[PDB]
Amino acid sequence: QLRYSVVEESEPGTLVGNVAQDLGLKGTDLLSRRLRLGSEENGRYFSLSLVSGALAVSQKIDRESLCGASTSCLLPVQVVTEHPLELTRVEVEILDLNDNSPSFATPDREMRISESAAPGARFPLDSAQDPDVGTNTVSFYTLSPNSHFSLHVKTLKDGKLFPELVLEQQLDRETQARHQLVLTAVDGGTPARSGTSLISVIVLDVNDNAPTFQSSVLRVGLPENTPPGTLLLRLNATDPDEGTNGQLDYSFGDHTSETVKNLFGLDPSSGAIHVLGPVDFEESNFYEIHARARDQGQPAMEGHCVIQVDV
Ligand SMILES: *[C@@H]1O[C@H](CO[C@@H]2O[C@@H](C)[C@@H](O)[C@@H](O)[C@@H]2O)[C@@H](O)[C@H](O)[C@H]1NC(C)=O
Ligand SMILES: *[C@H]1O[C@H](CO)[C@@H](O)[C@H](O)[C@@H]1O
Ligand SMILES: *[C@H]1O[C@H](CO)[C@@H](O)[C@H](O)[C@@H]1O
Ligand SMILES: [Ca+2]
Ligand SMILES: [Ca+2]
Ligand SMILES: [Ca+2]
Ligand SMILES: [Ca+2]
Ligand SMILES: [Ca+2]
Ligand SMILES: [Ca+2]
Repeated sequence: QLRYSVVEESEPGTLVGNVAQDLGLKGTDLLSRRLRLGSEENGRYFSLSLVSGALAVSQKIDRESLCGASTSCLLPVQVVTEHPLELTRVEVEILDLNDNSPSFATPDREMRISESAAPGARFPLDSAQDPDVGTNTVSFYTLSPNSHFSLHVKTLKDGKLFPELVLEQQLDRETQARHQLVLTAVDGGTPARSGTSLISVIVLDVNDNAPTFQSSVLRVGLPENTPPGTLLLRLNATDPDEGTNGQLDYSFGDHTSETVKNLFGLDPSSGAIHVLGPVDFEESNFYEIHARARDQGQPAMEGHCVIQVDV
């Protein structure tokens, strides 16, 4: 019947269409036939003038509030003229404006990812929203430049987008236990509007390290008259892992000779090796002690140090 177009968020007084002209009403016709909007509801957003006969915007119109996520916003108004009483249907289309920015449910997102996460692992992300319609809604996502993750966007169901993290390289807590990424959602307007979500990846610890002694092989010498209680050497094994995965226990090799165990005694905690028995040149000119640094993680890791004792 009567179709006009008006831009969303237009200021009150904005022209929409000439009702009087498109109906054949000129001058006194507007009064004699009583030009009029249908009900009080029709005049909420519009006003029909008795002077110009033009349909204008009464109150600022928000397209998102009226039609929401509808494809086309068609606002029906009722124009009444008397003698003869004839009613005219007028459909005013509310053109969408790109005045809404992509929104996330939460400004920040935390992810607890294990250090043993294999490449190809997919981690879902919160989807953004843009109440605008057409190209003005969410178009694509971007992920801040990193060295471990990749961004993949899957469009499911009705064409809405669901972003997810794709692990490219294996994480390592020993290098950095945290990664901060910025998920940015962008719409397809000109100019484009965006919104962000701060993703902080927490790398959980995994026992992926074995204890390592300061030296692979140590050679020391003690006099023939070394008294009982004398410290030979204090072992030093390091483990970069967190918590119990980093704590270690010292011990001899499982097949260490009984002679060595009767002569020497190590403190499993401090790693201090003491000579406790007698030694001469005749018994043996040398002893080869096998040290071991057992981890406390599951599974347990271990390092090894061979100590050569000359006398
Ligand atoms: C124990 O060793 C710490 C680390 O030493 C380094 O790492 C080991 C695995 C070897 O490769 C060694 O050659 C390196 O220098 C030292 O930082 C630390 O001071 C040592 N002592 C104690 C009491 O921790
Ligand atoms: C999100 O991205 C848009 C362009 O895509 C920027 O204009 C905005 O400032 C924000 O960085
Ligand atoms: C997304 O990220 C931007 C920049 O990282 C922040 O400024 C914003 O508040 C949101 O957290
Ligand atoms: Ca709006
Ligand atoms: Ca809009
Ligand atoms: Ca938008
Ligand atoms: Ca690692
Ligand atoms: Ca680790
Ligand atoms: Ca370890």
